[PDB]
Amino acid sequence: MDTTVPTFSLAELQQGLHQDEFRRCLRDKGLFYLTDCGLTDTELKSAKDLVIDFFEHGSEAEKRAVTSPVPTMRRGFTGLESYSMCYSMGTADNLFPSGDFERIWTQYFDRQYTASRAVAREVLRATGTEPDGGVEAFLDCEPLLRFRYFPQVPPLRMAPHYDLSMVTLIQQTPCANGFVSLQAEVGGAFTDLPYRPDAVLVFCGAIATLVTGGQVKAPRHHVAAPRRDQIAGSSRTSSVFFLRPNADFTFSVPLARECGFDVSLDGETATFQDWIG
Ligand SMILES: [Fe+3]
Repeated sequence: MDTTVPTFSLAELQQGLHQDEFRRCLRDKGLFYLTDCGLTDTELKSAKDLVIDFFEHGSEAEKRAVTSPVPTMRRGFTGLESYSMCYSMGTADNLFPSGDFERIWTQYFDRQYTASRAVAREVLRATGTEPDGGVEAFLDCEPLLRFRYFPQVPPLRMAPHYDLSMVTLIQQTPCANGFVSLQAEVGGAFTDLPYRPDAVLVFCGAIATLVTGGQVKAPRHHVAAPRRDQIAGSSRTSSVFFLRPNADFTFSVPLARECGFDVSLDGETATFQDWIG
């Protein structure tokens, strides 16, 4: 029935406003747009410009030195070869082309990490939730940022997934031609998730569901390639920041499958580590 995605100001939520609507939204949709949270369009454009500058003008030997060694370990570039190029970062072990790149992207990652902790902190407070060990130890974690860029201009459809994250924050730049790759299931339909001025998009992931004892939905979503007719003017970017728990974070396996999550393992409990390793 209900297929819209709400918008909230983070400062207002922190200010105690809109408590009932926020709780409903988490339980029933697990996704929303967010303003006033310490992220800006301008910070995104600059980070984006630098990486595109490198894509276009970095030499062959420079490009190889920052290309990721093994895709398992998720750092450096992919697809620079001179669909899409990709740049990934974590809290350490990062690969940078230059000093200014390192500074701008370190700052961008820090702000994004900070915005994500603040959002997660709000999700836990609205569901009256205290993870074991405390909120702060839990949010001081092992996050990952992935920035994708689709150049071509100025195919297999994959199945919707949920994210293996406490929270995921998504910023994007729009397509000239109006095309929207990001879609989620809300109330039984597939809804578009476009660029919205001065808003970051937020998804709750499975970890949010687990940590709140089922009070938050993790929405299924997929990103779609353009069809042949909608290729002209389909260049775009996204920045995706996964707030992932520490490897030693633990959960009840009754609970996990009871929520509908493919779990290989068995027993009373497990870690996040073995749930992907
Ligand atoms: Fe995803």
